[PDB]
Amino acid sequence: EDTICIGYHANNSTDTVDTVLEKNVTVTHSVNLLEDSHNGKLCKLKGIAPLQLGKCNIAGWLLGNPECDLLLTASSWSYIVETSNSENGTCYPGDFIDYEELREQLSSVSSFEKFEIFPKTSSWPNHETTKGVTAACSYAGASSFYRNLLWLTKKGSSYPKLSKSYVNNKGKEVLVLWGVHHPPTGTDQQSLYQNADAYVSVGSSKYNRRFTPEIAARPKVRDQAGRMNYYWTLLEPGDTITFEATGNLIAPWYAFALNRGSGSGIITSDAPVHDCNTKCQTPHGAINSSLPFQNIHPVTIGECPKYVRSTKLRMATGLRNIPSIQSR
Amino acid sequence: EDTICIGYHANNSTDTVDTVLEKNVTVTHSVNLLEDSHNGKLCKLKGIAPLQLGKCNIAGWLLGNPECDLLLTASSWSYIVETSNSENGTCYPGDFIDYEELREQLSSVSSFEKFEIFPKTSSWPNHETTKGVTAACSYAGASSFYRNLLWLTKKGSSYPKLSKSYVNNKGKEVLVLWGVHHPPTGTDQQSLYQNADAYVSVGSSKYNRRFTPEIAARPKVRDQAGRMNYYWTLLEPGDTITFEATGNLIAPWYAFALNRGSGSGIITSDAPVHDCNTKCQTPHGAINSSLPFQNIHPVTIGECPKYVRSTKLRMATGLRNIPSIQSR
Amino acid sequence: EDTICIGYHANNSTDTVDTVLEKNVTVTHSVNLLEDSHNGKLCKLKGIAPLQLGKCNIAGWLLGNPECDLLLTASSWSYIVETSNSENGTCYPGDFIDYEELREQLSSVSSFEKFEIFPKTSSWPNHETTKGVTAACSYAGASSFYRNLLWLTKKGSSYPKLSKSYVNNKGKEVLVLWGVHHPPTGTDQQSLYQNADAYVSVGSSKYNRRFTPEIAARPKVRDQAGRMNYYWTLLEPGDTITFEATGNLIAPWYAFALNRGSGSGIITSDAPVHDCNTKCQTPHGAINSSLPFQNIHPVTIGECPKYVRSTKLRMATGLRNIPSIQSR
Amino acid sequence: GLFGAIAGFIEGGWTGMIDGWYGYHHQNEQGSGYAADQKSTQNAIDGITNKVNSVIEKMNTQFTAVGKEFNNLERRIENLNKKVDDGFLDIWTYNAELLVLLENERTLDFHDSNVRNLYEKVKSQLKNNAKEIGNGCFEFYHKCDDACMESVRNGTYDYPKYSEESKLNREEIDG
Amino acid sequence: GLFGAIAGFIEGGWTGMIDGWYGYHHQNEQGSGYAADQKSTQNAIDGITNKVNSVIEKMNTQFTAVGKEFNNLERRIENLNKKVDDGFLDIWTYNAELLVLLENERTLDFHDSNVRNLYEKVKSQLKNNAKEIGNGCFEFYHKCDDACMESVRNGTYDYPKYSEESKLNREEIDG
Amino acid sequence: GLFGAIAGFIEGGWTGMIDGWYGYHHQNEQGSGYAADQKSTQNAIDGITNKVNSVIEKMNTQFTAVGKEFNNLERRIENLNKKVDDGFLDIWTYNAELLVLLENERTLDFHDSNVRNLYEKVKSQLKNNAKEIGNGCFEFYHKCDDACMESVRNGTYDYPKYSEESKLNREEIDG
Ligand SMILES: *[C@@H]1O[C@H](CO)[C@@H](O[C@@H]2O[C@H](CO)[C@@H](O[C@@H]3O[C@H](CO)[C@@H](O)[C@H](O[C@H]4O[C@H](CO)[C@@H](O)[C@H](O)[C@@H]4O)[C@@H]3O)[C@H](O)[C@H]2NC(C)=O)[C@H](O)[C@H]1NC(C)=O
Ligand SMILES: *[C@@H]1O[C@H](CO)[C@@H](O[C@@H]2O[C@H](CO)[C@@H](O[C@@H]3O[C@H](CO)[C@@H](O)[C@H](O)[C@@H]3O)[C@H](O)[C@H]2NC(C)=O)[C@H](O)[C@H]1NC(C)=O
Ligand SMILES: *[C@@H]1O[C@H](CO)[C@@H](O[C@@H]2O[C@H](CO)[C@@H](O[C@@H]3O[C@H](CO)[C@@H](O)[C@H](O)[C@@H]3O)[C@H](O)[C@H]2NC(C)=O)[C@H](O)[C@H]1NC(C)=O
Ligand SMILES: *[C@@H]1O[C@H](CO)[C@@H](O)[C@H](O)[C@H]1NC(C)=O
Ligand SMILES: *[C@@H]1O[C@H](CO)[C@@H](O)[C@H](O)[C@H]1NC(C)=O
Ligand SMILES: *[C@H]1O[C@H](CO)[C@@H](O)[C@H](O)[C@H]1NC(C)=O
Ligand SMILES: *[C@H]1O[C@H](CO)[C@@H](O)[C@H](O)[C@H]1NC(C)=O
Ligand SMILES: *[C@H]1O[C@H](CO)[C@@H](O)[C@H](O)[C@H]1NC(C)=O
Ligand SMILES: *[C@H]1O[C@H](CO)[C@@H](O)[C@H](O)[C@H]1NC(C)=O
Repeated sequence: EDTICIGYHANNSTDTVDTVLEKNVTVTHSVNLLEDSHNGKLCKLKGIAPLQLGKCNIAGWLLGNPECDLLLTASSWSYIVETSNSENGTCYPGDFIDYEELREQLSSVSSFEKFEIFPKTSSWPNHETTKGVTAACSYAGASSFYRNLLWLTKKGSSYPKLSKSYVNNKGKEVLVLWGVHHPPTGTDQQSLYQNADAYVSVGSSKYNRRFTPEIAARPKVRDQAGRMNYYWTLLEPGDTITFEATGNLIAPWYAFALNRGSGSGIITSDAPVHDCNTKCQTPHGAINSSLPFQNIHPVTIGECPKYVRSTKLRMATGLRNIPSIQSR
Repeated sequence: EDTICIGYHANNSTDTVDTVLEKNVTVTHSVNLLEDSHNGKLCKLKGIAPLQLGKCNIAGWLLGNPECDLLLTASSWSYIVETSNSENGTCYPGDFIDYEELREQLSSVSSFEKFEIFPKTSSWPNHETTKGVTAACSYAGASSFYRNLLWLTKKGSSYPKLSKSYVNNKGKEVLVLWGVHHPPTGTDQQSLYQNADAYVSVGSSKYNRRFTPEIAARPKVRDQAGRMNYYWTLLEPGDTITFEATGNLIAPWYAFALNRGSGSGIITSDAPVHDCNTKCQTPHGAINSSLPFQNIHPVTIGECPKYVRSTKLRMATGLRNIPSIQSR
Repeated sequence: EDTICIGYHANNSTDTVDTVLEKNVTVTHSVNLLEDSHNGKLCKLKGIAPLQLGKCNIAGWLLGNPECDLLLTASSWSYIVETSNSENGTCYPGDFIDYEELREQLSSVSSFEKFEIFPKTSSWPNHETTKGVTAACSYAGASSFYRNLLWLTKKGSSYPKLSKSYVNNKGKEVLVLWGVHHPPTGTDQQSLYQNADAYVSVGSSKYNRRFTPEIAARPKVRDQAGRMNYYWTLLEPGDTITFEATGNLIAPWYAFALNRGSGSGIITSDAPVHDCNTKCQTPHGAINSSLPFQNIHPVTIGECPKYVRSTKLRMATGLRNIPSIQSR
Repeated sequence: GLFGAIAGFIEGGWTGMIDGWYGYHHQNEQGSGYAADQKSTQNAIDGITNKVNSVIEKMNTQFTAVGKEFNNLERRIENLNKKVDDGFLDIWTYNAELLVLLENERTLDFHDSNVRNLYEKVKSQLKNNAKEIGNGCFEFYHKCDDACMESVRNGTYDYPKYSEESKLNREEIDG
Repeated sequence: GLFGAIAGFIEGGWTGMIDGWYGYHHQNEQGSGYAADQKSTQNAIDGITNKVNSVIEKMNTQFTAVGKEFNNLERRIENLNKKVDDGFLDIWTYNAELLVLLENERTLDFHDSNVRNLYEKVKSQLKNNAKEIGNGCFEFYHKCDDACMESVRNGTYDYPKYSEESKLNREEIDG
Repeated sequence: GLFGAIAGFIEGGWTGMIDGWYGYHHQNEQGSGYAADQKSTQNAIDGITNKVNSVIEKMNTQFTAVGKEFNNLERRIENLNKKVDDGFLDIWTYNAELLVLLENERTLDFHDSNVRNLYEKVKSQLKNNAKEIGNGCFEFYHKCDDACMESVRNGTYDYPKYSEESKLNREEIDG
């Protein structure tokens, strides 16, 4: 009696998946839909490396903090990486205005170039440039100051109104930073600027703003009762910025010129930066982005898979190894 | 041998859809779930037309910019349309404070009414109203100024403290705009206000704020080294606003009275405004909103379908034209 | 003829559900997926009761508004409840800076403690503390002032520069509040502070800021043409805050010490607070959170089900009572 | 091999949504016939239109909403604002896409199942009195005229009426 | 026409979730019976509870979260904040609704399939020894007593035991 | 009881995705055989790959996006920003989970249906010429050699060729 059965053959498998009706079904094959591991390195996005600030943060690097001088810079970056030891920023106590905004707008830059906007040697014959350092910002044991800014002081019992202006003949935006100093007492006001009732005025064609010394008593920070606020502004290609003051100007020395990028951001990671590429960068490591979901970290940069809090997401495709109750 | 088959008949069709298991199945009928076209016109939402600023933007229109004078206004609007040629705003260089917020709050208005809050003819006998125009805002070839504001100047080697206050006996909110001028030098200060150490103080029951001339050198804009900031505020029905100054007040002349709407917004479109209705408005054109999804533009105003980046979304409802492998 | 039928039995039921293909099918059992009712009380989240301000709001409570004095405080809270009758806040006209931010940061607190930062009796021998009350803030029929702040005035035709500073030896953050007064005229300036050209300077190691009297004419509010702004700041454990002024300081009297919580919020509800627990609190009442969806209120606090605008969401699990066309 | 396409010539036939019908195709002395089954075809039309409506109606949630404008010192909000827009864009596009794809394999199986269910229904009536011959056809073991055919297509076929005739023919036709 | 509602009187019968069961209904010399099939009914109860639990458990993601307050110069953030709220509202409402509707047509088919699958399982045992007579009933070609009935309902019917008796009765009963 | 696991010894057998196949297992004079059905197995492999691809491809929407930083006076934005992050997190987690679980019960039913559909296809050819004996097997009423077996496996079995032989054997074997 010739006989024929129709059924299905299943290969050996340990693969297990879940369905709505059963909790642990052994199928002969599944495809993982979840990205759940990372190479453990900060790679390059858009085929470019991130800016890697070393022992210091964006402020210390933008202003010329001394510790920061030990560091290199390239003409572009995808993103920026601050480490858990980038403590060196604004070494002289004070407030960085719109610090968060600046950090956002510098996250992807195209053609960085630092340049001497107001050369110390020649820009201030009537003011004193030589002196004007502080323990707060010290290099090689001695009192110093920011590499990118310059602390003007009365040349000798006088600080005549100064007025200098840059014009921006570069082809791109210029980021100009300065500071205003707030002595802790009117005596210091005199010692430094010899002008009790002084001011600082800064004017581009898109930026008017006045500044005055908030002379007041305050707690010491890095041994300084005095404070200084650091401001910034983006100068447009044809436009000119003009400074004008009778005291208290931590004048710009070097400015920056750059083309701001689409819109990256900043990652704080102690992982090592390597020369690999990634569509999706995470703080602990880079990840593949061919799968639609991922559980490494929600805070990501790139064309990334969706952060999901799942552990495993196996899509069954195979046959059951233990045949179903239906089939019996 | 009498014989009966059971099967299905399918009508002629070219309609094709996709399923998870097959890529290009011809079915006998499908319903498009995607809105994917637009009439190409800016229609009315809530059965009201949008405010259509012409050759100029909200600032120029709110302040009375001269070019803007060629333009009409109705007592209400659903939203606001700026064109790609609304370049005429704040013709005298300066900053509009909370410009973005004001624009948001005016997007849907109910009963617009412009009124002369401080009539030029009678409000300032001690100050000069006659002179006070600039090339920056010129009409019909001559030097002019904003239609809605007034530039008070020393009547003759004196600017006595002025103090005028409106009371708002209208039944709705009043939007009061003014400005503060910042001469480029102390000589101009004198020429204009004759009061080196002058100020501007503006006070409602919900709004105290002092102003002072930021006298400083700056680049020319539309041939002006001087700047002026334009501020605004919403006066509440019973409340009174009071101005007081010794110089530098671009005083209010006309104010506005209105009931602010739920919450519309602004569209920038060069499409023509027509007298049709829409539940959903998009910048290139209006769309039907009976379907659940739409691929015209993500930036929309109305009760809109969800912007999706799909090309076609056909839901099959018909029979297959080529019978399935299952049915063979 | 022995006979056997296979089929299914369904128990009696009125339960009805919906499916894509039918609108009102009677099944023998369903599980509601929708949370659609609330106990009608403000319970405790994280096993803690909310702060329950009475006839007054956070400003009136933080500053010591008189009406507020009728009220208790505990050392911690999950969230805060303001009622529809918490009208008593800043009784003297003026602006509370970053009022929204402070409110956010105080929504979940751990170890509240109010302390006398600058005792009235001994802190100001050279200034007048005795006088300095107002109709605006009146208690028990007489003119009074905030319980937590102190209005310093010239002791007799003189207000010598004052300078006092707290050091914060508590083990947690200190919230220090003060105010700056703006007299309505220069005469009042003299009457109160005897110092036409006076100022107020407040300095922590993280907080520099100058203040000046904006002397101006304004509408009366609670019978006061004068205004005062109320500022605040969080003092860090080792750090010190230092005040310094020649007029116009509504000095701190009592400050607060606390550990700020993760991140709660504020609910405005006229419901009664009871001693029950909740994972999810809503303004009208608490809800169960074992189900995945809920239609009570979108604005919720806790580990809450998703707000959905559905009316009923019944998942069928039973058998049909009217057998399907398929089965016939 | 289980059921074929009733070779209807291509009529305007039936109602929209499904652009066709479940039916029969007979052959008897009187001649051949094509008849669509009302009760089954109609049920599917109601079901699929109920289905299409849900997919559309249940959305109809949207309310007056928009898009936003910020300044050169508000870059961060602006980008927060985009994160939201794009977030939503990804979510709907993925769901609306999956949802159509998945639900299309469903509608198509649904049709195939109704046709096969109709077959089982006719098999249920005839029993013994006919022979299963493949491709969703039954061969009758008795003379089935247009009236008898109609009673099959409308669920009233009287088995006992033809049992004996069928018996004879089947005993000495097949077997 | 494929299977009926076992006309159980309306007992308290079985366990929640499914409020009923898949079973049999016999008729022999000894008399009539109603028996629910444990192995099949139970599997479905496990399945559907596993299903309801997934739909609930897998949410249980929420964390302490809230709603916000802004001032008269923060109208734009406030509306950005609403866009988010309502965005979510639309998403959940649509998915939770579709999900229940779609997943309900599924549960109902699931039941119908299990009942039919049970029929095919009995058909598998009896074969020859019985006659399919519609409405999900088999007529036996041999005397099937309560013991024999039980062996069917629990998957141990011995075909060969009755093949010969059945052969006789069938040869000269049907055909 | 409807179809079994073709007891293939455990070969490297077929192509990935499905790690197995739909097939036959015969027994005739010449001996026994195991053969997988190409047309049916392959169709499923194409289907399920098409299915796995849709689930992956249709996402591929993401664009350069991120995460944000605020200051001590921006607590409210910061928390608005979390509400967004977590909102999304809950949405995808729930959908990706449900989607896999639901779509996994589907893939598994799909396999079981294809195996049963294959059985109905063989039933369609043989008809009379064989006997259904349970567990997805047919017993032939004629001698079916390897050539005849192949014609079954590839949809070309000639019924009329063996009808008469089968008639005789069946009349006086069963009945
Ligand atoms: C209202 O807005 C309109 C349009 O936005 C604006 O019209 C412009 O007026 C200025 C007057 O200040 C014109 O002068 C310009 O000068 C600048 C800088 O030197 C140039 O960029 C322009 O050069 C082009 O245009 C000239 C004439 O059209 C040509 O002679 C020349 O070849 C250049 O192509 C120009 O000389 C300017 O001409 C117009 N429009 C523009 C943009 O060309 C008007 O001033 C605004 N008025 C108010 C009240 O706000
Ligand atoms: C650049 O960043 C580093 C990293 O924070 C700074 O080094 C630290 O300097 C501080 C402030 O002077 C040191 O504090 C001192 O600690 C000693 C002993 O450890 C203590 O006795 C002193 O009273 C004082 O508080 C600190 O020790 C040192 N590193 C540590 C351990 O944190 C550096 O100051 C920064 N410089 C610039 C230019 O910005
Ligand atoms: C605490 O809050 C209560 C509740 O609002 C306040 O009582 C109210 O005070 C207002 C404001 O000054 C009074 O306004 C006055 O209204 C009367 C008529 O109502 C009118 O004749 C006056 O011209 C004036 O506009 C109001 O009478 C009074 N209402 C109640 C409930 O008695 C109270 O002022 C607040 N006090 C503090 C300490 O903040
Ligand atoms: C858009 O078209 C739909 C579908 O026919 C129609 O019902 C609706 O009224 C239209 N909406 C508009 C543009 O008002
Ligand atoms: C099918 O395979 C058999 C086995 O050799 C052969 O008879 C026949 O020619 C083939 N025909 C088709 C269409 O597969
Ligand atoms: C099946 O299991 C055995 C056990 O050792 C192994 O050798 C064989 O290769 C397995 N097949 C597959 C597909 O891995
Ligand atoms: C699920 O499968 C795994 C591996 O095949 C097994 O170890 C576990 O016990 C299973 N769970 C049950 C019993 O459902
Ligand atoms: C569907 O798309 C294909 C591309 O694979 C197209 O060329 C074909 O004509 C379509 N199917 C039919 C026959 O409509
Ligand atoms: C569904 O049944 C209920 C009563 O059980 C009724 O409200 C409803 O309208 C019924 N379905 C219809 C419209 O046939």
